[PDB]
Amino acid sequence: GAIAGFIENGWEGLIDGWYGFRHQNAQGEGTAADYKSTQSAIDQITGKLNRLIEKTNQQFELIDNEFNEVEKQIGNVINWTRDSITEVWSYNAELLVAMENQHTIDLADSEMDKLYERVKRQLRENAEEDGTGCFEIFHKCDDDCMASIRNNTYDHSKYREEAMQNRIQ
Amino acid sequence: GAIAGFIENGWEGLIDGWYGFRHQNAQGEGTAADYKSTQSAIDQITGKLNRLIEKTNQQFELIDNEFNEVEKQIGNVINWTRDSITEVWSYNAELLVAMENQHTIDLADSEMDKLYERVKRQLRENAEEDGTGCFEIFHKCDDDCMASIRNNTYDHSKYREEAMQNRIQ
Amino acid sequence: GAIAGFIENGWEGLIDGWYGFRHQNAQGEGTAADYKSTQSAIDQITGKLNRLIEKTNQQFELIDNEFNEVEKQIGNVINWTRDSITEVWSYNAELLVAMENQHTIDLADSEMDKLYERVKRQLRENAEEDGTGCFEIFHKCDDDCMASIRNNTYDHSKYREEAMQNRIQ
Amino acid sequence: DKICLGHHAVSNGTKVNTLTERGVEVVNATETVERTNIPRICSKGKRTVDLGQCGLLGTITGPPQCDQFLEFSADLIIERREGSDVCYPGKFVNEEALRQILRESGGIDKEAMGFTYSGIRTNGATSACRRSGSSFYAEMKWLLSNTDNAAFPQMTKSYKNTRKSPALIVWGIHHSVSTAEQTKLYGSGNKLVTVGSSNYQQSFVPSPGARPQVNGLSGRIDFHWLMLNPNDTVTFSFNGAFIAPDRASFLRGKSMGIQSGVQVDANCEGDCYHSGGTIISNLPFQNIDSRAVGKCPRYVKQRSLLLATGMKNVPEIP
Amino acid sequence: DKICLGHHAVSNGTKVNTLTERGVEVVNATETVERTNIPRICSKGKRTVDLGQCGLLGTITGPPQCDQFLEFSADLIIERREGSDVCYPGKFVNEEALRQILRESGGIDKEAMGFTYSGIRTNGATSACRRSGSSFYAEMKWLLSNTDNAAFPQMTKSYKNTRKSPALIVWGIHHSVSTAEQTKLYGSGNKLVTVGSSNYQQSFVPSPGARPQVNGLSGRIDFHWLMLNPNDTVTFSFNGAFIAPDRASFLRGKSMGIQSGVQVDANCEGDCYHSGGTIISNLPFQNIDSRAVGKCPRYVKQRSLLLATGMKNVPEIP
Amino acid sequence: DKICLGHHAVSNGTKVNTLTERGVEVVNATETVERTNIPRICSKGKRTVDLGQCGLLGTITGPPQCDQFLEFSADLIIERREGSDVCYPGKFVNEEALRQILRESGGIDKEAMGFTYSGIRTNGATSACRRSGSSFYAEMKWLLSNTDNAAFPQMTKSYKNTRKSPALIVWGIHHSVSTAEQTKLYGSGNKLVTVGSSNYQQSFVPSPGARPQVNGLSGRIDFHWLMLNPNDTVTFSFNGAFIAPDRASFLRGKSMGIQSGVQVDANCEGDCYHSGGTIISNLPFQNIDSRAVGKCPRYVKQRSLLLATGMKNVPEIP
Ligand SMILES: *[C@@H]1O[C@H](CO)[C@@H](O[C@@H]2O[C@H](CO)[C@@H](O[C@@H]3O[C@H](CO)[C@@H](O)[C@H](O)[C@@H]3O)[C@H](O)[C@H]2NC(C)=O)[C@H](O)[C@H]1NC(C)=O
Ligand SMILES: *[C@@H]1O[C@H](CO)[C@@H](O[C@@H]2O[C@H](CO)[C@@H](O[C@@H]3O[C@H](CO)[C@@H](O)[C@H](O)[C@@H]3O)[C@H](O)[C@H]2NC(C)=O)[C@H](O)[C@H]1NC(C)=O
Ligand SMILES: *[C@@H]1O[C@H](CO)[C@@H](O[C@@H]2O[C@H](CO)[C@@H](O[C@@H]3O[C@H](CO)[C@@H](O)[C@H](O)[C@@H]3O)[C@H](O)[C@H]2NC(C)=O)[C@H](O)[C@H]1NC(C)=O
Ligand SMILES: *[C@@H]1O[C@H](CO)[C@@H](O)[C@H](O)[C@H]1NC(C)=O
Ligand SMILES: *[C@@H]1O[C@H](CO)[C@@H](O)[C@H](O)[C@H]1NC(C)=O
Ligand SMILES: *[C@@H]1O[C@H](CO)[C@@H](O)[C@H](O)[C@H]1NC(C)=O
Ligand SMILES: *[C@@H]1O[C@H](CO)[C@@H](O)[C@H](O)[C@H]1NC(C)=O
Ligand SMILES: *[C@@H]1O[C@H](CO)[C@@H](O)[C@H](O)[C@H]1NC(C)=O
Ligand SMILES: *[C@@H]1O[C@H](CO)[C@@H](O)[C@H](O)[C@H]1NC(C)=O
Repeated sequence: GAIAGFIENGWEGLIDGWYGFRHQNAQGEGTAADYKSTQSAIDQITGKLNRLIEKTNQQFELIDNEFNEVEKQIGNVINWTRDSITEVWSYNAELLVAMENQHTIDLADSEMDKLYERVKRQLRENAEEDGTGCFEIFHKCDDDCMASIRNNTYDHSKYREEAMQNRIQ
Repeated sequence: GAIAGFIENGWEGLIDGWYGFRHQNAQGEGTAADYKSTQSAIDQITGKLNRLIEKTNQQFELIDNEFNEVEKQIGNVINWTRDSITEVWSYNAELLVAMENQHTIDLADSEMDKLYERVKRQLRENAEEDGTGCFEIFHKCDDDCMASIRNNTYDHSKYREEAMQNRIQ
Repeated sequence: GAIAGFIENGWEGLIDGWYGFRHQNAQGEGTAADYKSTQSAIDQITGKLNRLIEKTNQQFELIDNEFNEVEKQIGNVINWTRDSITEVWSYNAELLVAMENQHTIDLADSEMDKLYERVKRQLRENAEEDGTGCFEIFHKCDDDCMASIRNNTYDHSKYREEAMQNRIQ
Repeated sequence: DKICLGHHAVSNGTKVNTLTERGVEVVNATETVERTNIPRICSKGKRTVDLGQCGLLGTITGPPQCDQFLEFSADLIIERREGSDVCYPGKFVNEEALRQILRESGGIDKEAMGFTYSGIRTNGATSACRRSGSSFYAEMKWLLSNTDNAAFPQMTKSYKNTRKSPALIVWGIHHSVSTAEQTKLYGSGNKLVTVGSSNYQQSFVPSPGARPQVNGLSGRIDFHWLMLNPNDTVTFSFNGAFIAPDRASFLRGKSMGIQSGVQVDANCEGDCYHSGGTIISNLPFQNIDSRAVGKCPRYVKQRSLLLATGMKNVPEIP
Repeated sequence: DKICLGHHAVSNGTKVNTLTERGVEVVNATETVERTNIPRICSKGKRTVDLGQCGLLGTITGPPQCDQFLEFSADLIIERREGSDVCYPGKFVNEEALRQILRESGGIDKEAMGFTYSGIRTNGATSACRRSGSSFYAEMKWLLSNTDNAAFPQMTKSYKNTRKSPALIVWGIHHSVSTAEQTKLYGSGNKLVTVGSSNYQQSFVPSPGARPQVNGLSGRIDFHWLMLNPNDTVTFSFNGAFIAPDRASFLRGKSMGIQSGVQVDANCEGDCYHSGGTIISNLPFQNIDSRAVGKCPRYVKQRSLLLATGMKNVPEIP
Repeated sequence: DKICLGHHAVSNGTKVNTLTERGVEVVNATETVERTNIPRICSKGKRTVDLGQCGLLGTITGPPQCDQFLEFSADLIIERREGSDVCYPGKFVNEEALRQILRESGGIDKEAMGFTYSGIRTNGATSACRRSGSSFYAEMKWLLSNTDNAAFPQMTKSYKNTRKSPALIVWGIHHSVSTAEQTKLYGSGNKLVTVGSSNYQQSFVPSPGARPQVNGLSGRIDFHWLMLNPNDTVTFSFNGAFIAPDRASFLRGKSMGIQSGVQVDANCEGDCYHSGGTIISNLPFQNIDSRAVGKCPRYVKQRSLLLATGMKNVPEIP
């Protein structure tokens, strides 16, 4: 009946956000989503989306004919030019999507780390990393205390004595 | 009258470098720039600049005429080809700049983190992170001690006893 | 006769892997490679390699003649088109390689950090960072203990008392 | 007590590609390559003509099929495969260039050239251009001798473009089935037709000879055209086998022409066309037709390129 | 006690480029630009013809050089610089278009057109087309008057393409050294040759006149060609100076043609060619020939682009 | 005691674009798209000719306007809109191909072809080519009969290119206003001019007829050209209406030609030109002219693309 954070697995139950908190205390287990980190990620992804929606104002008109085929020589030059250009955009499209996808994935992992590092800095010397993306808190942290961490209102000075005592022995 | 590092804000007073140190002790407050990290960033940015200055040796000559317009069919083929190529370089230019800019920004944030992590490793167990990019030093650190951190000559073994005592109680 | 990890230098003796462990204890000094991190990196690099091996099914045929030169006007249009396209692929090739190389290097540094951070999380409060990529272990760690870290079977709870005592005084 | 940081995930994962991996699952992805086609010509907001049986070049010379379009106006011009520029068998010289010109003309405005003739028939007609009875091209005059085998007088007709736009001028050379038939119509002797401008100079000779029967006829009228600059003049010196123009053409403005085999819709609004219909999409790429025209997404070889719109999907440990 | 994390490195470092650095050393790198050429035409698996002295256009008309290839079949066609389309001096009209057609024809299937003549010689031969003795193009007939200076009767010959593929038809106009020599062969009077189809109409006149001696001859035969649509007909009306076809050509299927000056190899298997040989490579780019054809890596200006296949090389502190 | 790590920032922030954000502020940025134009032709270091009223094709035939350039030499050739290839009304056949050739010729070296005539006038002149008095093209000879309506003898003139480079040869066909005027000059009967080489064969007939008056004249001289291979020969067989060449042209080396309407500067040094001036820039892109020639940055649609040369600008908390 243990819980685990990121590092080898996500949460299929987190359905109100992209990133979130999962705790267990005397009151039981809870899972809540973080808005700021989730929104940051969504804004960046849609930022890419709008970028690829930017339409072209370049208008192109017919250069050959599919009812009455044009002269062979100029026709073959046209086809060779079009095919050459088609090769280019296919490459560009392939590379653009592959590149953007690699970046989308990475920035998502980045947002996870920023959130983790933030919470680590909140708890100061009152907790230790378990290596599964979770923090073992060395003091009593009720649901109200858990909420204080989620909204960045946790004052480590309040629990510092209690935690260090349990940590040291 | 508190000071803060990176993480929600930069320093408009840091005017002799890109990255720097800001301290406060009994002697007062001070701000100095780090050379190695600043230079690393500048060398990388100008490295991009030189890359985009590399001129082409490809010479192109006139293919049509703006005094005496060429034949319609071959003229329209030419225009369609040029427009097609113009569409490509415009896309490339847009993507190149957008991509480079995303990387320039990221490597700059990277250099900030490397500098922060370096100082964290210097202070060992003699300081704690406040979460604003600053280190609360748990011993007396005069201007000379502050300088020792900036030039990587800080010996944590010297202040270890004094710091841990203050940290623990 | 000291040892150092990453951060200012690699290991020319590590010849059975990309990333590895180097320890020194009473039994002496040892160097072993990590499989999971090395394999992760190799799989990503070859993943790029296969991507650039994907051949084109686009067939192109002759559009001019090098025995009997075609008509000047259409010939110059062809040459101007080819040169224009050659300029594009040369640019693409230059950018693709430059871009991939920057990413290959970065993901390699990333794998190094992930391995370092993993080991840091294994040792918990039983070790301290020396700033050269190494961990000063504050307890007795024989070759068997060293192996326990390399295969992720190190239980920090076992050595916690012994280590904290030495760390604190 | 414990607090854990995490990220969402699904069992509904979709595979995409990166620089390193191929088929790496992400939470959510969207398509970048359009394949969804609308099999109609979306013409809402655009003044549209469906020439149908009228060939685009026929709008200038005027076979019966194009009588409705002799002075048409349009934003969008549609060519149909059944269209024909011709009633009496023949073809235009530099046809495709002329098509490309008319496709972006916005239509044509015709103007009488004011040619008058003497000692000559102008009522040259044929069974191939039936309009009520036997007739001829509406904008052209088929000139004959007068009776039969009679001599066709040397003539010289000129026309100045008194307007501010270039004038599209079209004339025809008639190729009889035999020198016997050529003589019967325009008299004996070699026939010459010269066309002079101030930036154009050409010459034309008929080529009487047996040819396959098209519409039952072995005769050919091949059309020629030039653009007359403002205030410039064309001169027609001839002595037979000449298809004279009655009116000149002027381009109305700007348009776009397409070739299609699908119906029109005045409710749907589009801006990218091909022979199979209309492409309406915000996607940057498409895999429908390389020869699509208008304002279009770029054509690519691949039918699908998924863009990740979510993080890497990592399944929960059960 | 101490444990250190590290990465491997070498003294054998190789420099590559990135967005920021130029010449940054990495552990291992590979080449992306092919420069390794195979100076042969790799033809394994492909049916190959080395026309040698036979010009590609000569396979249709049939000079002695091309007698082996009058009905050739191929997957890969190779042109040689010494090749010639001609025995009796002359050249094709729209030659390059015709070459481009035959290069992907897969070869040609010839069919008799069945022309019969009366009151006329057909055994027109020359010293330039020596085949045993003086001869002429194998698929063509050089028509004369009958004796000398005698009148050449007006003729009209037709041919229908009763097949499902277009028919390649070729005829020739003979240009004599003088009007004296033209008269001696085809009789006096102006000469006309008209060629009629159902989508083609042209006319041809000889141009007798002095020209430089080629193969000792000042006469010229310039060839013309058209493609005949299925069930369509060509008609030849003429009165002299006409080089008549004996057989028509039909394209067999699909192939690829190259120009080369290097030998063939039936053991090596390739798919990308140039005049200097074959390019076999999995590399995405090449720096050998911009005009390489087949399925090829893209041509680039740069001779080398190294792709890092290893981490950044950082030397060990001694 | 406390130590803080930080980075600089400004209130002078400049917005750029990335893959994700649009308008994200950075500390410092630079422009990548050139728009700064120099409205002159920077010719320092380059041998430059400003043909002015002389058309480029006129340098070969030699109207009065081009007398200074009959054997010009250059690195940079500049065409002007007022330039004309013609004194006596007419135009070149395949003019643009010929222009493209001369633009990179480095100039021309003329050589006498050595034609001698008998029983014929060569002093054909006109009011349109006034040079002191009425004259003609400097490199050409206007051949007449002798008196008036007199018969023009059939002639045959040849010329061998004894040099190592191809020879640019140019001749003209004269088109009279009437058959009456054609007869008055060259005598009665149909006129033919044949031009024979060893890789070229063509024929030419005059087209007398009424045309609009250009420079007060209704006559037309349309020029034709070919390149003569080394040791090869051209032959001119004719009987009137022929504009004979006096000298041949040889290309000097290598150059670049531009069309412009702006002055020249011998102090400024450039390598990229357009009609509006010179582009000097280290920037990879430009938004001035798509048809710029020389060694140029690539043309793009966008007027500005800012490249971040500094970190993301994050304002200090006050
Ligand atoms: C999986 O990814 C897709 C693609 O990003 C997400 O679907 C997208 O959802 C948004 C909002 O629901 C749509 O935005 C829409 O924009 C139009 C035009 O501006 C507007 O009229 C609509 O009212 C709406 O705001 C967007 O079009 C839509 N994408 C597509 C291709 O239709 C989807 O939400 C993602 N999955 C999850 C679980 O979020
Ligand atoms: C330095 O980089 C190169 C390039 O990645 C490495 O050489 C590569 O080695 C692999 C395996 O040894 C080769 O894979 C081969 O594939 C072919 C075709 O699938 C197969 O038939 C072979 O049996 C082999 O599995 C790969 O081709 C080869 N690269 C090249 C360009 O030949 C090299 O290993 C790297 N250096 C070190 C020290 O690893
Ligand atoms: C904001 O970004 C711009 C662009 O990088 C910076 O301006 C640049 O400053 C450097 C040095 O001051 C200039 O380098 C110069 O190179 C030329 C040619 O090699 C040399 O002759 C000069 O003596 C100088 O060394 C560079 O050209 C210049 N950029 C431009 C476009 O002119 C600027 O410094 C940045 N802002 C700050 C506050 O640093
Ligand atoms: C141009 O490409 C189309 C695409 O299949 C082809 O059908 C057509 O024949 C090509 N044009 C010529 C002149 O071969
Ligand atoms: C080529 O493009 C230019 C740019 O406006 C245009 O003016 C010109 O008419 C085009 N050429 C033809 C033959 O239409
Ligand atoms: C096309 O480019 C080749 C490459 O050098 C050149 O030799 C050839 O002359 C060019 N074609 C024309 C028509 O100039
Ligand atoms: C119009 O044509 C006349 C002669 O037909 C000419 O004199 C005049 O210069 C031309 N232009 C104008 C604007 O009148
Ligand atoms: C074939 O040609 C004949 C006349 O030669 C024509 O009537 C017929 O429609 C053509 N097509 C077929 C399929 O018979
Ligand atoms: C030059 O021309 C002559 C005939 O005019 C010919 O015999 C010779 O082969 C040609 N070439 C050389 C190098 O003399």
